[PDB]
Amino acid sequence: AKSKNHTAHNQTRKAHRNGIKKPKTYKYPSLKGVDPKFRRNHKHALHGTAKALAAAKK
Amino acid sequence: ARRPARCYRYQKNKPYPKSRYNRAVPDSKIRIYDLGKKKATVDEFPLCVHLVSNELEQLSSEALEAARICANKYMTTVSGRDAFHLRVRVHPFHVLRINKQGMRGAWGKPHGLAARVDIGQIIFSVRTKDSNKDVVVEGLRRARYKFPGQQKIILSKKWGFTNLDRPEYLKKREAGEVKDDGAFVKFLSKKGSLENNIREFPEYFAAQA
Amino acid sequence: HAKVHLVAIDIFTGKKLEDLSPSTHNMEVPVVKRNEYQLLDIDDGFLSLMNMDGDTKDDVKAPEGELGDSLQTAFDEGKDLMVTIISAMGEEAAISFKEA
Amino acid sequence: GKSHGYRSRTRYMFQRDFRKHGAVHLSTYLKVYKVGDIVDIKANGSIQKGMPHKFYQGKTGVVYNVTKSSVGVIINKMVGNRYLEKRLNLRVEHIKHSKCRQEFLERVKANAAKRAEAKAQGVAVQLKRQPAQPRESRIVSTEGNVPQTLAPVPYETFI
Amino acid sequence: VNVPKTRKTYCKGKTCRKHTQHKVTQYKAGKASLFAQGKRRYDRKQSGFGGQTKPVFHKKAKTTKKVVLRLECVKCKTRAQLTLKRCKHFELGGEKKQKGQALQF
RNA sequence: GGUUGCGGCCAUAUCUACCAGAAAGCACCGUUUCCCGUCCGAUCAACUGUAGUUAAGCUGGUAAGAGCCUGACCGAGUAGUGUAGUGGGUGACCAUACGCGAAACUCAGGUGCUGCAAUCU
RNA sequence: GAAGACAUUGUCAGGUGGGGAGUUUGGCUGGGGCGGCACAUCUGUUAAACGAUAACGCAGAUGUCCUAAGGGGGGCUCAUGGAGAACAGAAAUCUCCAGUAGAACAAAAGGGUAAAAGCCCCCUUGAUUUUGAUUUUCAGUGUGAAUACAAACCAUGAAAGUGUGGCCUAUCGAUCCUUUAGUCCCUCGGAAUUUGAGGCUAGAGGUGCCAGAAAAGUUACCACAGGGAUAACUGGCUUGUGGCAGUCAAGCGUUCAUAGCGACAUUGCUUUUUGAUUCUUCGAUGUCGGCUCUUCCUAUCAUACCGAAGCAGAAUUCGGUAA
RNA sequence: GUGAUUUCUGCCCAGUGCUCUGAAUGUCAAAGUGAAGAAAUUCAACCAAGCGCGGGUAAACGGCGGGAGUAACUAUGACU
RNA sequence: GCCCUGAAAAUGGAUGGCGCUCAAGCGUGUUACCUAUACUCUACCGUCAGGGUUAUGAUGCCCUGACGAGUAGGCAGG
RNA sequence: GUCGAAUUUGGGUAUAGGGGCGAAAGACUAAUCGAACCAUCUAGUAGCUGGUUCCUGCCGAAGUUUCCCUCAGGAUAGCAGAAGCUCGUAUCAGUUUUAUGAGGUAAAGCGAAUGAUUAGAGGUUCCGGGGUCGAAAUGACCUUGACCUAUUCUCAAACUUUAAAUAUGUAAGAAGUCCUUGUUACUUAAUUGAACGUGGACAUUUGAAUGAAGAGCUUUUAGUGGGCCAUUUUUGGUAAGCAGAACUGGCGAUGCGGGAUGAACCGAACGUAGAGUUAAGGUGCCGGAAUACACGCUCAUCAGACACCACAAAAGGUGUUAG
RNA sequence: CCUCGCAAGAGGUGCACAAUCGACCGAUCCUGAUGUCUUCGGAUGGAUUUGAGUAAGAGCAUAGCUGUUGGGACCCGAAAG
Ligand SMILES: C[NH+](C)c1cc(NC(=O)CNC(C)(C)C)c(O)c2c1C[C@H]1C[C@H]3[C@H]([NH+](C)C)C(O)=C(C(N)=O)C(=O)[C@@]3(O)C(O)=C1C2=O
Ligand SMILES: C[NH+](C)c1cc(NC(=O)CNC(C)(C)C)c(O)c2c1C[C@H]1C[C@H]3[C@H]([NH+](C)C)C(O)=C(C(N)=O)C(=O)[C@@]3(O)C(O)=C1C2=O
Ligand SMILES: C[NH+](C)c1cc(NC(=O)CNC(C)(C)C)c(O)c2c1C[C@H]1C[C@H]3[C@H]([NH+](C)C)C(O)=C(C(N)=O)C(=O)[C@@]3(O)C(O)=C1C2=O
Ligand SMILES: C[NH+](C)c1cc(NC(=O)CNC(C)(C)C)c(O)c2c1C[C@H]1C[C@H]3[C@H]([NH+](C)C)C(O)=C(C(N)=O)C(=O)[C@@]3(O)C(O)=C1C2=O
Ligand SMILES: [Mg+2]
Ligand SMILES: [Mg+2]
Ligand SMILES: [Zn+2]
Repeated sequence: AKSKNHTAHNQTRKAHRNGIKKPKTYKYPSLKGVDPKFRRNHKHALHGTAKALAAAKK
Repeated sequence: ARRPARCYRYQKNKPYPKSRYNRAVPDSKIRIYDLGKKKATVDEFPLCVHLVSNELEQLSSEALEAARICANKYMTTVSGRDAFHLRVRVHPFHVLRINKQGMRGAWGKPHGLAARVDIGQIIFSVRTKDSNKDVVVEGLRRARYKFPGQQKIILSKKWGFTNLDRPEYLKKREAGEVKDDGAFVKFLSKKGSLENNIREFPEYFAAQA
Repeated sequence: HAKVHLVAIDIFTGKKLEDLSPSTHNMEVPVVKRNEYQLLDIDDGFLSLMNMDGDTKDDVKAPEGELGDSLQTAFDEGKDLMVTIISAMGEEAAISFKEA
Repeated sequence: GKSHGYRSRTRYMFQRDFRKHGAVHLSTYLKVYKVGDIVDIKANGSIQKGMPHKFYQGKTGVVYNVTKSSVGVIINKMVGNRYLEKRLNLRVEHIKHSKCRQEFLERVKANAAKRAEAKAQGVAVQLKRQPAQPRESRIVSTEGNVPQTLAPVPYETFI
Repeated sequence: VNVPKTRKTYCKGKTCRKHTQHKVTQYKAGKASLFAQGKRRYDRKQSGFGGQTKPVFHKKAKTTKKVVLRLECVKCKTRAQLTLKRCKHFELGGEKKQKGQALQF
């Protein structure tokens, strides 16, 4: 009862029938996997910048 | 035994030579590749005659040996043994395979050797004097009787086996930059060292005739 | 399918043991170790044996067969030997003497 | 019988160039990558640590993380009916810069310059690139160039 | 494989969170006590009529076992386990090998 | 323009044979008390710049030099290759149409350039 | 009359027990079986210059080994060749010169490496702890392997640095059950204390049919559901093999290649053999041979008419038109 | 089990069975005995038949191989 | 190049057939002509999209444009 | 065949289904026997076979990935329909250019490395082997190997310096560039850098082409998970309407015109009609359309007649034509 | 949507939703203040950890299409027990 093993026919047609369009980039990408040193500093720097802008705005 | 060259004729597989991956193969049937006065000089034998292919195919090693014998026998019987130099220009390196239940495990044992020949590739080359054109053409006609396919006998207008068509070889020789080696020649180039060019070619660097 | 009938001899006792199995089944194979040692003296049934440098091996019972009896005769007239010991699944036994 | 290791089919891929074996050089060690740069991945075979997979050889991505000895590169790869983002941790010997990116920076500097003058003299800018326009009307001088007639050669066999 | 009887490694104890000296032993498995809940469940399930009720393993394929070392710190008496790979032969604190000593067949 | 220290590109820099090097530098060089290191002050460590030398190292030049690099309308638009045909041929394979396009060969040229700091008739 | 607190009988426990009862008796597969593992993996090639890619394709390998063959640092250069030195020679040891790696790096193959990743020496245990992120196979799940960090504590080195096992690619394992390590932790539900038991966090004991059933056969006495997804006839495609016919002509034939043959080759035809394949047929095409009977083919055994001969006649051999 | 009558029924007790007034517990359940504990319990010895060790039995199931040298033709090998 | 020899299969037999010889064969060229559910224009049906519309239907009436194959299957209106 | 007994036979009686009985055939046990018949559990289970009921409209597949005692089946991803939702505000492309990468296949190469390999030439006062010259020679004259040097013929899926074509990654600004200065426990010798910011500048080209019959997102669920053929590349095999892959297009699921006939070839894809023009194929007649025109070749006692495609070769020919 | 502008635009507020950085709650690993009955208590502060969380609630009930599971389960069909 031997049969067909592997075939790549029609696969590209299915993919391009619903195409590969894009990974949908955004502004502010995720910080998953960046260095924790300077990630903590990023947290504190953004907190300080927000406080400074609020204090200058009054 | 002895399957046809019609079932081993076309180039269908990749070249499969004797290597560390393919051992225990039988030796070819052709062992001698130069016949006639093989120690002669290109000054002795000016005219070249080529037996050339016109199909992309595989010539059997034993077809090579059979055509080599019939050619050499005819030339030696007609014009003597020293009147020609015959060189076969294809070497059987492709190992041909034989299968010998069903198609399970169908990879076969080595059967024979064959030389893959391309279109426009010289199979036989004969150099000889100018008078022996007829006997050389007839001997290569017997050779093309015994090979498969369509072949062509062409009159090669190169001085002997080398290169450099007959006016060019003349001008080089009476210029003196050609030195007689065993069964071939050495050429003077203008790129070597002066010292060894002097001590290898004195005639060019003298005022000799 | 094919099935395998095996007839074997237990070496430590020398006893015939038989077996029957389908040829596709797995069987335990003992990892026997044969070691070539030097006999110092045949003590009270428990032969004294020597490694390449070490000298523990004082536990092997002197082999009770005619091979061990001839070994005893050899050691009694001296003629020092190296003996071959088999080790397999917890049991060890002297199997063959050999003159050095 | 069948194998898919980390470096299967990578023989000629991870070979070195001819007469280029040995130590890799300190220019490739002293070039600086900052977050947002666009880099090309071509693996160096001498440094086995930090080497990428064979899929990412000759591939372009944006660096997102810069750490002690490696950088992190985001590569889009095509599996199924979608592109996936992949975050590779590659060393600076396998990472190199992108000359398309430096030429884009020189072109934006040149464009900023050109708009700065065109605003100073009040002329329209003509900033974007145009493709190869076909040709224009031309005159060719026969003086000193009379057309030499060519004919097809006969068939002479050289062998 | 050969591993020494002593090893300076990290200690998890709260009095010593640094590298301290540890003695190296082998983990031998416990006595497999009779009053464990799985054993009581097995006894009740095997009791009666019906024969064997849970599977018993037969198709052994691996010969080796991973060795796991029990490290006891010499100061705080706290223990740890370190796993070493499949080795057929194992000697705690055998003689050290010699670089270039005279071979003796 | 040399030379030294640190380098960048990593043979246009390498290799073989032979010549030249005024100044300074570099080097060879002298000694074993100490630190130190070896079977061995040969390498290494230390002390002097004195007793000397450009013999080597190094630098540069020469070689119808080997190699390497660059270029060519030299080979060659050749081999090869996409796309097309109810094109050819028994087939093997080949030609044409629209595109892309080598390598070897031949010939010509070249034989390190440069950054920082210090020093030099 | 005999036996007698023995035996019988009642209940547990061990043995024996195909007499009997249940159940099982892998997969892939140019039919199935035997063989093999292409069933979990690794290297080169097939693989058609991103990646992916098949076959019971090719050449091989793994289920190990190592307290150093892991980590750091330092000194040196390795195969091989030449010239030499008592015994000493082809080769024992010592020098010098040349030596882009032609050696070694535990193992198969590939890659990589020269003041090292090789060979010697010194010190060590980064083969450590806490969990996260990423890559490969991928469903972007698990296992395994690996990468880069972080918080510690260390090793080494003068230091920069390097080190989270083996220079890189392989060397391996879920639930349930058992056992061990951790804090001094949670629960035993009427309230307490001790043993005991159950938990949480990390490992091990192993499933090689390797995402992981606990498992022997026979059936020609057989049965059922199916299958032309699949074998044993025929037909079909192919012609290796079988058969038949050419081409060339070294030689045999007294001399003479071709009256007749014809080696070494090489080109075809046939489906009158056996293969190869599995397209049709398993809700059925009655599957060997013989007897009987008709027709067709020609690759002519005889007969008709001819040609050639090493054809004198006779007999014979080769060929033509001919079924 | 074999299958009238006549004649004969050879060798092997290693295996598998079967058997025994063979030998010592080597292993050996429940109940019973002792030690520890606060007990649940744990660990010991003692331990029946059986298994193992020994013997017998083939008109029980069954089995009954090789390899060399060796005799005046050579060849085979009574023999070793 | 064409043609001939090589060139032998079994029911009767197949350039499709008849037939064709300065072809109705082969090679090449120039025009004319034939016709598909293809293309163009128009009409009608349906679906979709965009719109306009405050006496008897506003999920109605009307305008514009595009499109219409189809097994397994999905949905809608009857 | 047997026929005076191991004979035949009636009636009565006994043995009943895992049971009986058997001079043994797995025979017989009410036409049922390798486990009778009846009723019930029971509408037992079935990954397997068969069937599966009206119309029209719109959209419209898959035979592929991974895992499974898996290969006649499922799960999962993909392909499809429907319901939509947020915007129709600067977003994308089975495409090209410009710039920049990557690769090691075709080719090529071996007087470039590895491996194979044909042939000569010169040399080694260094005897490797065989000699000769005065048995001598740690001597000459040599042959012959070997080795080296410069050449020479042919190659290589698991060789390579070089190295295509076709496919392939990224970019072509407003989420951008430039200038001063705010935060930070990160970092620096440091008012240095890194990341994120405030403020200011950047219009008839916001920074290549062309297109957009809308872009993006989510839920749910079907069927499918046997494929097959053709051009090109290619593996095993002598080959196959053989087995297995890669790119694309088809058939399945597709009618229509042509190939006489045909699932796939050529053209062209389909609502219902009318008119016109064509594609592929054709125009002697069957058969709609020129027994058109033109230049030549061929006469076949087996002519030839149109791709897929339904066959012909080597070798010959003072047949004829041209060179 | 609002303000200015006939405009093209300039600014303000910006629900839903999308991306991201935080803040809070539970778990885990630390940190361990006042007190303390001296071993309890857990303040304050964290953390490449983690949850099917919070961050001015959306659910409940009924009905319908479709899908799932169990039931004879679309209908028919075994050899058997
Ligand atoms: C099987 N038993 C019932 C038994 C029976 C007999 N004799 C019989 O056949 C009885 N017939 C009779 C009653 C005399 C008429 C017996 O003869 C025996 C035995 C027992 C054996 C036991 C042996 C045992 N080991 C060596 C297995 C053992 O340990 C001992 C001992 N030292 O306690 C023995 O007694 C034993 O060796 C032995 O001798 C037995 C008998 O003699
Ligand atoms: C031959 N007989 C005399 C015998 C002797 C011994 N003793 C020996 O062999 C001792 N000799 C040594 C030294 C151990 C070799 C024996 O040991 C035995 C026996 C036989 C049986 C007796 C059995 C008997 N049963 C059958 C009723 C009996 O009375 C008892 C009992 N109720 O105790 C048995 O169990 C018995 O079976 C038994 O054990 C015997 C022997 O073992
Ligand atoms: C030309 N207009 C119609 C337009 C078109 C698009 N999108 C396109 O290019 C079309 N989209 C295709 C390419 C077809 C997919 C557009 O995307 C836009 C706009 C308009 C701008 C207007 C901007 C404006 N200011 C900054 C000049 C403005 O007044 C405001 C504002 N402050 O509210 C905007 O809304 C504006 O910033 C804006 O959003 C526009 C677009 O995004
Ligand atoms: C590339 N063009 C098409 C463009 C793109 C974007 N957005 C992007 O770059 C893409 N979006 C990302 C950031 C990648 C998500 C854009 O965002 C814009 C524009 C166009 C500009 C034109 C602006 C212009 N300036 C000079 C003031 C102008 O004249 C007007 C105006 N006042 O009328 C605009 O409409 C303009 O301001 C505008 O709206 C543009 C964009 O916003
Ligand atoms: Mg907008
Ligand atoms: Mg804007
Ligand atoms: Zn400790």
